[PDB]
Amino acid sequence: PPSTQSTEATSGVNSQEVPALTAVETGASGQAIPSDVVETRHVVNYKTRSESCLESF
Amino acid sequence: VSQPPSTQSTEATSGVNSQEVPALTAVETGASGQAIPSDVVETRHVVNYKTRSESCLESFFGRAACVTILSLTNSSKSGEEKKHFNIWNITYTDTVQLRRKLEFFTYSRFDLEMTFVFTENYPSTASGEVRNQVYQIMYIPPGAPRPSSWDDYTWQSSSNPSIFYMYGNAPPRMSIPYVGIANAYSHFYDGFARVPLEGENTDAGDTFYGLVSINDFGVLAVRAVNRSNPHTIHTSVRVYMKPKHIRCWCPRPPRAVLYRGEGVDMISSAILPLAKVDSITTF
Amino acid sequence: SQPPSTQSTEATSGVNSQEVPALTAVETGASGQAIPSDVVETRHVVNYKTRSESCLESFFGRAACVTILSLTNSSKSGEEKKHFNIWNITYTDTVQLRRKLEFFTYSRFDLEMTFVFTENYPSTASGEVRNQVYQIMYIPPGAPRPSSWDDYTWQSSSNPSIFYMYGNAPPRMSIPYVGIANAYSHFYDGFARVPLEGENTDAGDTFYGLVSINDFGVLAVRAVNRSNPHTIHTSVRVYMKPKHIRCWCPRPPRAVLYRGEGVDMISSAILPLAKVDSITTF
Amino acid sequence: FGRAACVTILSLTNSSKSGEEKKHFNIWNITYTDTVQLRRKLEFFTYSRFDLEMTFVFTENYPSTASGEVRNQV
Amino acid sequence: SDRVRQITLGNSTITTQEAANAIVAYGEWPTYINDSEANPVDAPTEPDVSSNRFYTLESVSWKTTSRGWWWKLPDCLKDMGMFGQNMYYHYLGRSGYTIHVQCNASKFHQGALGVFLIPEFVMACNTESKTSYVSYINANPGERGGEFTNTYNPSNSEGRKFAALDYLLGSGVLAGNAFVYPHQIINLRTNNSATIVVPYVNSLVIDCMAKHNNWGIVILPLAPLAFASPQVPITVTIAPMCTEFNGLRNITVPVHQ
Amino acid sequence: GAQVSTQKTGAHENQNVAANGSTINYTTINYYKDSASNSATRQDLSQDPSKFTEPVKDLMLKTAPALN
Amino acid sequence: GAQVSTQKTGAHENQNVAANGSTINYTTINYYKDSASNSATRQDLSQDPSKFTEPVKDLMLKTAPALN
Amino acid sequence: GAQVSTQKTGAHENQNVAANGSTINYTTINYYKDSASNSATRQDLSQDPSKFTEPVKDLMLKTAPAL
Amino acid sequence: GLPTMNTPGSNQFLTSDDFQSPCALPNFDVTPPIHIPGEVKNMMELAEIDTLIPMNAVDGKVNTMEMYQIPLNDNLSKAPIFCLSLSPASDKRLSHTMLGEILNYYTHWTGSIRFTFLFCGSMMATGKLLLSYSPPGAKPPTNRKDAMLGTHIIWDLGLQSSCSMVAPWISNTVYRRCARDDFTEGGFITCFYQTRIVVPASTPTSMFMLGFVSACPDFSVRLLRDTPHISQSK
Amino acid sequence: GLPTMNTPGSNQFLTSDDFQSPCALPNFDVTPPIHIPGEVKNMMELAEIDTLIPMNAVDGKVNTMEMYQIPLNDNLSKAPIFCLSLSPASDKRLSHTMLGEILNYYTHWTGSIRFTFLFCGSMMATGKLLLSYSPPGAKPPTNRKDAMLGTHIIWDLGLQSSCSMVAPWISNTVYRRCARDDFTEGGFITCFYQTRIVVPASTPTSMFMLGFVSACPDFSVRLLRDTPHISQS
Amino acid sequence: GLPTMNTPGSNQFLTSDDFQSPCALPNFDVTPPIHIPGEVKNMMELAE
Ligand SMILES: CCCCCCCCCCCCCC(=O)O
Ligand SMILES: CCCCCCCCCCCCCC(=O)O
Repeated sequence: PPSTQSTEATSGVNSQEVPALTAVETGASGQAIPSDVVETRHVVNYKTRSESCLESF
Repeated sequence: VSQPPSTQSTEATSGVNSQEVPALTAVETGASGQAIPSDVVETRHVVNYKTRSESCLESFFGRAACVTILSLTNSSKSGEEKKHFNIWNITYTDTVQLRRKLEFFTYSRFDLEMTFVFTENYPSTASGEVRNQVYQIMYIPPGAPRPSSWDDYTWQSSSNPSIFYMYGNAPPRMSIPYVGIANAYSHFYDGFARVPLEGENTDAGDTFYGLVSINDFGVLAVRAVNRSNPHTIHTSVRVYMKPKHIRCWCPRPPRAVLYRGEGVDMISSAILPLAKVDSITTF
Repeated sequence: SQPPSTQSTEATSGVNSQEVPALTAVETGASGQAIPSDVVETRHVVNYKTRSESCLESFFGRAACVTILSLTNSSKSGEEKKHFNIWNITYTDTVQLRRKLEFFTYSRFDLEMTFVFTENYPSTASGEVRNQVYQIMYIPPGAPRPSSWDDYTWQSSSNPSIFYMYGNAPPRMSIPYVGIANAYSHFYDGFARVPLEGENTDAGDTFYGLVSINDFGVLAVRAVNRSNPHTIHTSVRVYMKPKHIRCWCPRPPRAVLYRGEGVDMISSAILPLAKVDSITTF
Repeated sequence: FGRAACVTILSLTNSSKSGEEKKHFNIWNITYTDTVQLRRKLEFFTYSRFDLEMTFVFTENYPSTASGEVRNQV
Repeated sequence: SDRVRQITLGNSTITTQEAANAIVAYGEWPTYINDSEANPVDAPTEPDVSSNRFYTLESVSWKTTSRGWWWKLPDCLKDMGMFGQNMYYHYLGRSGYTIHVQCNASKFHQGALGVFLIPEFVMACNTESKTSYVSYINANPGERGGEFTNTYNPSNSEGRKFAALDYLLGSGVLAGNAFVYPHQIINLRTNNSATIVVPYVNSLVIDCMAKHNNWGIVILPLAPLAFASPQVPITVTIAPMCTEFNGLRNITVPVHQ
Repeated sequence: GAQVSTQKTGAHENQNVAANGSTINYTTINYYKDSASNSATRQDLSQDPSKFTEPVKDLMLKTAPALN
Repeated sequence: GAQVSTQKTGAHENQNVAANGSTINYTTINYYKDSASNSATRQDLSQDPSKFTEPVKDLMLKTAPALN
Repeated sequence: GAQVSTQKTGAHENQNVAANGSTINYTTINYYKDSASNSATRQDLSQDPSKFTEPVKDLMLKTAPAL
Repeated sequence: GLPTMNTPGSNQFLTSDDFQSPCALPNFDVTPPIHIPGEVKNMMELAEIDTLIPMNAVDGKVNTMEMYQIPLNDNLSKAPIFCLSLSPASDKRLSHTMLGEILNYYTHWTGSIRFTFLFCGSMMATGKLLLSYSPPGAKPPTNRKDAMLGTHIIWDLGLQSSCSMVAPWISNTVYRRCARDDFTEGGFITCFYQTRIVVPASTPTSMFMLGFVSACPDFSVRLLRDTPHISQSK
Repeated sequence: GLPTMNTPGSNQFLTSDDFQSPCALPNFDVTPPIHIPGEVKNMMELAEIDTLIPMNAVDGKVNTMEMYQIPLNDNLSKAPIFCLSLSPASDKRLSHTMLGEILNYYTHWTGSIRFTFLFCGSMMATGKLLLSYSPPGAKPPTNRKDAMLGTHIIWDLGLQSSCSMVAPWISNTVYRRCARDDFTEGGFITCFYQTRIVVPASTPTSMFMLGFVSACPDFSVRLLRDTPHISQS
Repeated sequence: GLPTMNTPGSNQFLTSDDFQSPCALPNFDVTPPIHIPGEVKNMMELAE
């Protein structure tokens, strides 16, 4: 089966291009994830979105 | 199609005058001595085809047990509406035989089967005729709305699972997958739901120490579906539950005293598990 | 292949030889072996008949009534104890079955059990009573037994049990061979304990025989429904048959009606045969 | 000969009276001769060989004026 | 020989002349959380030297009238210097432990102490009404620990405290079956110490230290401290293993007494 | 995983050979894990009467005098 | 999509090694979407009591002096 | 005509890889002429949230200036 | 799910059922078998064992040990000295033998029957006996002449202390009823002296014979039934 | 419309059955497993764990910690130190040990039983004890001679203080009842001094020893049953 | 008739019951699907 998204390990960022900044006026939702905001660890994620399928709902 | 393994077999063994003798050890190490009769006495060869099938955890916990008895009344009097349905906390605490078996382990993981044995009788001499009734067992997960009466909107059960059973038919049955949050259910919780902080009541924790404050799996809501009759009929559900696909961790001692309540707490009148013997030398 | 048949007859003519299959001696412990082809002139006969109904599996393959238990569901407080009935596990209650089982000294088999229920209003006045469910549970020796119909032991966490609604198909269950021996014995020429020097001057009178030796626990049957203004007498019949059966060391059939669970006789019935006027009377 | 036919009627009574206990059971000689349609069909032949299957139909009533509760019988 | 052992962790060492070998609960050595099994998503704090070192708890006196002593494991170490600070600064954490218990005596002393480690050491409430459980404060004795009694006096300070008969381990089980738990025994005749290696054990990979006591420590006299009253000190020294934390926050300060 | 066996013959069936017709064929599947739950075994027509009728240590022949 | 497994031995089996041929088998088919609906698992008798009876860091042999 | 599909993982099933054992499969047969009679179909775990969360004519990267 | 139809016979209990059923004791360890001696596989193995015939049915010899002892004398006589009606299950003298009792669990039976006799007189006495089977539908064997017309052997008393007479399966029916069916008449088994027993001086002049009955190898039984020889109170 | 017939046993609830049952929560995602320490596969893995025998359940010692302490003295004694009947699920002292408690859930059992004893005396004291097992059906040992006749081992005081004895599986039946039975008893266990304990000056003149019981590797049980030890109002 | 046995769970109605059933309208001709912009597969797509 398809699964949910995992988390990659990250470190400090000194980039001139920052994922935490955006503009919701465009109509798009913000796209940042924890790995962009803070340093993260690798996590394997098997918490599958099955109960949330329309067929199950 | 392989033959299952047997318990330990015995090799024929002669007596010995060994200077390396397994009889002595040091239990202080935390390790049990491992002597088998061939290490102590002369033995014959014994072919052992006996197994430990009945002691597998799957077999040990493989029987359904009554876990709770619920009761409800179908009647037509002004003070009886509230008795038409029964709301119950899901737990195995209510019955001691199952609880004790589960308490052999600190943690466990399993799927469950729920089986419901219904019965009814007349609590009143009117002894009048009533029609065969349909009963509804609805599950209300924690945080879900609960019914105020037996006749309410929550009984619509649009998202909640619910089972409808007729009296006289086979006991209804359903499977429940492991629904724990943790990776196993904890049978015990040496902790608090929350941590009282510096800015709190000295006695804080008195209302939440233990498993009693973190274990919440919702309730079952049981009602007669049928509208009431002129003749009162008393009914009840003997709820049976069975572990299936069960594995356990971290074994611990079985309870020696009369349970009581939700925790491990004992009562003063029942703190004496053993009988007296007149002498240390009595057979 | 083809199920083996009983002995066929070969044809034979008259014999004036010195072989004599007609004469023998039974003093040796052997049975006579003569057949018609040894005794008379014969024709050939093809025998395809099969001894199938005489196989032990067939002989013991039908369920027999073993016991009848009486339960009453009643609102009278003085009758509350009758709400349940505890029966010893045994096959000694009914004579037709014992008679066949006791043909063998030893046996091994799996057991099929079924129950038949029926009910009535034993009282003068009948009235509405709801369908009852019965709880049948096995309580192995050493397991706690209920003191009452509503005794907590009916939780049955380990003790196996059946919940049956009156009117549905008669309940059924399979029980594997449960001996602690490699066979069930139908007899026991011995004592549970050996009385020793001193103690009881002449003990064993209270513990001789199979009746002492093999304790199989009890079967407890309760009504599961609470009481009603009108009460019900409920009869449960227990039926049994050996299945997957083997037997050893055959014995004579019993001639005397059984004086209960032992091998004991009643002085009133030790004369199994009817008389005939004489040896020469057909 | 492919259809089942009624071959006999038995009468059973559950009796609350001191008498008629004997009517609780009924012993019948097995035969098909109680019924004319079936025996006539069989009697087309001098000899026959067949396996036989039996089906029973139970029906009951409450014959007395004093009607009242009776549990389902077996 | 196996009697002499040296345990080195972090920046401190225990050297023992008479140890009864060593025990690892379930034979499972403590390890760090694998990527394949993780709830937290933030990079973890791994204060290996500051946390994985031995600390000594205040010793207790063994008298012929003692009926036992007990500790909640992470609780006894909750105020323990730098280790304690990380426990209060982080929401989540995990650690194994090395628990070393020592009790010296003369060859002329007689008696024994059993050391048992209990996962989820849930103790019974002292008060009979059972309408009140044990308060946070009373349930968490700190470094000093608590004691076992031989009588049950459930008076309706008692209302909110734990009580335990030594006999039933505060659990309603017989103490003689305590051996089901990882254990080692200090027999004064045979050894001065017991060493047990403890993995983190829970239904969760990682949990909150301020709310849950992963293990408890139970020490009971098994045999009286006979001598030809005598008194003998018992010292308990513990080090965290593979300590890690997640969920950094402002300092947590628990309800105080 | 069904097993099959020859059915016992009936009124319109073949001779006692029971070898004539593939139509004489009872098919069965066991549905339980304990073999104690299985239906009864196949008829076992194996017999050995000598155990009870001729358990003589000596070799006895029917034509030979029983005695000598 | 059935599985065929052997049965636990009953009274009639003279092979307590489960070696009497196809005679002893049962057939199982899972009929549901979730495995939680499946019947109880296959028996697994693998055990390792040393976990609880001899969880010693140092390997001990039964005839070894427990302590040297 | 029977189909065989993998069952949803239970309490004591294999690893999350969902590819271990034959005991994790189930068999199903449709017994009706009308497909509306079929039991619920299998879940489709495919998702595409960008349809509603990033329906932008001109695609942007997360670190790109939004304006 | 799967459309099904319940047929007649559904939800009924037949004592002759042979159906599978769930085990009340799952995964139970059945104590392993051992080679228990004396295995019986078929009831016919017992039917073939020679057991005694309680022939001396005369009042006063009934239900006693003497019941199996058939008197013989050296007195000259032409009288019958033995009269059986054969029906193994219904003959008062045979129904209580093991063969008869096995047959009292069956409705029908076939095959030849063997009758074995043992002389237990003095070693010194000699003589000859006529053992005979006469098919049914005939005047009972009133005398030796009729016995000679039927199937018979002569037993010449000597070292071979026993003999066997066989009553072959001569029947119009394939099987006979075990029940006392006048239609399937057994026939008659009798015995006459072929010659007076010769007894030398100073020996007993009155001696006994024992008789045995057993199934022949072509013997079989059919449907199982309740035996009328056992009863109990309600 | 496949023709079918409902056999006896239909529409009944057996608490020990094993049938499939539809999930009430279809497609529910089950929390993934982790390697939780201390996994148990079988109850017998626990049956083999040594636990203490509450042997001294005598007046003044009943239901207390001292119940597990077996007294020893340095005086001459010909008396047994202790006696047990080997009935692990029915004896007042044994039915409460871990072995007894697991076994209280079973009807029948087999295999050998191991006992281990430990001297909790001074290092200064020396001497020797006789541990002995006598099979069933005979006067239980009344003295040391009887103890020497049956199976026995001599346990010296020494550095390897612990000593085990195994009561071998000697039985007529294959399995014994867990339940007390006039027919089936497991024989007797006793202990006598082999020699007086020798105690040096300023050394305790009285000691204790602890006793433990556990299943041997050939141990097994036959059938699960309700236990008598727990009850409920 | 093929021997069968009804197990517990027979003749019950569970609101989450997932099985086959007869068609109320045999051979009914179902209106063809058309593409409609905005297809949703999962509730989580809206949660985001
Ligand atoms: C429509 C009725 C659905 C029945 C829901 C029962 C839920 C049972 C699982 C929750 C309890 C888990 C903890 C435990 O094993 O006791
Ligand atoms: C839930 C029902 C379990 C009942 C188990 C009781 C034992 C049944 C066997 C009784 C007959 C034993 C003696 C024999 O077969 O000769």
